[PDB]
Amino acid sequence: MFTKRHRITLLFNANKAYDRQVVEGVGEYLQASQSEWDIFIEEFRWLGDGVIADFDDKQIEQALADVDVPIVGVGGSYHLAESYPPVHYIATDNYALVESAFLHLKEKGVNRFAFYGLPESSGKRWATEREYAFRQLVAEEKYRGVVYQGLETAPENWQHAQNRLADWLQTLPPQTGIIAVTDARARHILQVCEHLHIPVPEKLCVIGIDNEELTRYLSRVALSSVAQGARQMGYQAAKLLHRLLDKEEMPLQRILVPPVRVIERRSTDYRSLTDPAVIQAMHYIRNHACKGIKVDQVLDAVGISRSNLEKRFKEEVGETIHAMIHAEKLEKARSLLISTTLSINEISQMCGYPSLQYFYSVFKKAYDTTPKEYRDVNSE
Amino acid sequence: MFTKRHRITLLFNANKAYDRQVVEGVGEYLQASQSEWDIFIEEFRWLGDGVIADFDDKQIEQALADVDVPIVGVGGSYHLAESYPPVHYIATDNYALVESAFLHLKEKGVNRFAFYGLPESSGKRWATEREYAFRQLVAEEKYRGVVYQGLETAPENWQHAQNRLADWLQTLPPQTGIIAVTDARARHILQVCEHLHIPVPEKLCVIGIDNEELTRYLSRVALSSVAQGARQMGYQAAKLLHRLLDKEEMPLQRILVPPVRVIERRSTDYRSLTDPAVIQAMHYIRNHACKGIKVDQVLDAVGISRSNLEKRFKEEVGETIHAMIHAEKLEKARSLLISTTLSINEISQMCGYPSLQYFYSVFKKAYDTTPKEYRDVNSE
Repeated sequence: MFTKRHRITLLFNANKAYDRQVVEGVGEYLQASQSEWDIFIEEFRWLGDGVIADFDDKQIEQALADVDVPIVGVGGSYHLAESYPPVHYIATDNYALVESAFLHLKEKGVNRFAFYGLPESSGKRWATEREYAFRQLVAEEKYRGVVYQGLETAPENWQHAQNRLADWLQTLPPQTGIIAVTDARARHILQVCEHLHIPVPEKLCVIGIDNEELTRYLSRVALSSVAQGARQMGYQAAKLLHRLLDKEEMPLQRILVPPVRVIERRSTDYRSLTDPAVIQAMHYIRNHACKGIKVDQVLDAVGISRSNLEKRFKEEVGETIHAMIHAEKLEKARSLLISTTLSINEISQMCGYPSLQYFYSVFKKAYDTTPKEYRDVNSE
Repeated sequence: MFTKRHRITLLFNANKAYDRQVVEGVGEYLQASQSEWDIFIEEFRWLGDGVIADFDDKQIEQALADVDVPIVGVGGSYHLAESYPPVHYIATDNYALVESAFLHLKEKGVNRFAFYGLPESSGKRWATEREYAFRQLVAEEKYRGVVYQGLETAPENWQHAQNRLADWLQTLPPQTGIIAVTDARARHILQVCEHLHIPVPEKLCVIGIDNEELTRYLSRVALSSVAQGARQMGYQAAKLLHRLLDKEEMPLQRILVPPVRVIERRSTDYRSLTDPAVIQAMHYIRNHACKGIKVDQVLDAVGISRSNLEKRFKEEVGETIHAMIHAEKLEKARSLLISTTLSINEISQMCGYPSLQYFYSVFKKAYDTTPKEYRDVNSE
């Protein structure tokens, strides 16, 4: 009878989405097969009938290398085969990731790139493989690529890093594409740049991998990012693992999951703007948009009186004060709908808008629909 | 302008689906005002200006008692007023929760109610609270509910745990409602009930209060949960801390957050059917029928033969077996769109449809809609 219980345990964590995506994806292959699997989640650190784990962490790859029950390890690829642990390694393709955002920058505009990696002193080792991934693709362009090695995930001198890494930020040429190992590290940037008042994406561009939806939610700037194939990755692991239970003999398998898409956000909203009095001029429009902005400020904000400020912006991106105080005040509203569970009349208030109609009326004038039509529409 | 950027620190656990539900809820308020805050997610073992923390944890209190920076605790509700901690508290209203599930069962048909909850041990206070709530929700019913304190999620001797909840589980009358304090220990019910070959929701009906997105998939029996209000929790979590970074004149704050909706899945998709032969009949019809089995693989698991089992089928639904095989297997397929990261070509093959045209066919025989008109208009 259909009840061959296969008590399988999964070794991951819910901290990073990259993990929360993999296990959920196992639950994906679980429907397609309706197998009678007894799936457990026990791990800090008996075992069970079968396993699945995050082998990027050597800690679990070296201890479990004694049992032989069906184990399918997940993690990050290695262009260098011999750098692979003992077990069928179904992983994501580091290089496919880095190069994934890279093109994204070049697709929008960018011609100067820098990589914000990570100290070889952090347990993690994919950091590194994302560094060679970067190198190989940059050496084809014109402008070389600068690389930085931040601090511990969260060092003692929490504050020191905040200033040590910053120096680097000013050391790069303007309009750069700063790629970060993870959305975790690219955070450091979006926050320091917010401190050193370093317009983004105007002066520099930020971009990460993990795209984890928890962090990127909270900050002034939305962190544009790549989208690993984590779901698909943890879905493959369960299918291949099922093929290890029917006992297939197999040469250590190593398939590579291709990153999905690349969700685009503010952190990269580049528009090849090259005019100084227009640069800050813009970043400004953005920050204070839904705060109801006038001229006087706009002027000394880029640091240019009325005339000397007018004579300028008027030439480069074509869009009156009103033309841009609107779109950046609409975006701020479009964002507070699709990816931000809230209200519809509360958003018209904290976004500078008189009545509902005065909010709805101006919407259709741009999009052929309305708020309620859009709210659930492209929501996430 | 405003350059006063506070260094606000959020104290939560990125692992459980709850804390995260809140942390993002904060990043929700960071968006309504574009406040000058540097939110810092931390909580591993110096702080900052404003702080938020999971006060459901006792260690967190003795860890913060006596620091003066404004703290806003976030956690579960408490029946006893004196219960709540010395600091302000935006909390989830446990009562509202248990009660929301309650109604769902007080409506789906179930008259006899149960309750699987944590022991005393798990310092999880809210638990003792969600329990006490149950006690009050049942008293004025017909059949006294049940109060079973499990043991541990990851106990000392996991095996033995099986034993004991299998025991109590087998003590419950057919058609009981199991409201599990959490979507975490709620599964423990559905994975044991998978081993006792116990019908769900044919015999007993399960229901959790977390709406954990991780486990959702994992157990074939789509668990039905009480989607909380942890989002609206994180938004006032910040609205209060903001108002707090203004030395306002306010007494110790104690505001509860009721849950939004309750997602319905198999676990509670119970239908009044007391005819033993058709009870277990649908156990395969609703479990593995989506696979594609003979119209006889269905009359034996039940309790009888072919002519002697389908006999009282007209009693149940009104039709026979073949008059539900083309209005059920679809449902085991149509769901692979709503709560699964999958496609539609995949499912049409699984249930077996020469094309999407046929999948289109029996799609209008109950909902005049279409696969693509129901894939978007209803997804999520």
